[PDB]
Amino acid sequence: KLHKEPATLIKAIDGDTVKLMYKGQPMTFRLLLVDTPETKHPKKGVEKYGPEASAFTKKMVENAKKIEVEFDKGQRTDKYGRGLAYIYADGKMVNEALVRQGLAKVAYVYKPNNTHEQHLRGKSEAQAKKEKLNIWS
Ligand SMILES: Cc1cn([C@H]2C[C@H](OP(=O)(O)O)[C@@H](COP(=O)(O)O)O2)c(=O)[nH]c1=O
Ligand SMILES: [Ca+2]
Repeated sequence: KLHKEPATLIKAIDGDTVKLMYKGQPMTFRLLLVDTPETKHPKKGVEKYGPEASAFTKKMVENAKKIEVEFDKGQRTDKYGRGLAYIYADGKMVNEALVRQGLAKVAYVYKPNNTHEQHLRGKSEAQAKKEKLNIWS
């Protein structure tokens, strides 16, 4: 029952937050189930691998032919008005790619928006951990 819908990139902001045109409306999207390191907020500062995660997401969405968003089963926006979705760049989930590279942690799992939680934890993050990649080094 989850389905992918088209969207158009407006601009990548950091590793886990991107602005997209979705159904004619400009919106900020925040990637479900992950957290890339901080690059903007003063209380946190530039966290290690924050710049790298931002560069990674920007490259991925900017070089994509097709961007798709897939909402989960619960809330579609968070308290800041950001769309909560799994985002796909030519069919590759950016959320998963970041976790697989050790550039993001599985975080903020709020049910019922947890459909891909087991794959992201058990496969992608577990593998990044085993390889000691980037945040896991
Ligand atoms: C990913 C995600 C984040 N959030 C909220 C939790 C955090 O709130 P707080 O600002 O109160 O800590 C914040 C983390 O996002 P950032 O990583 O963009 O800061 O966004 C949700 O409410 N739902 C989600 O699914
Ligand atoms: Ca973040």
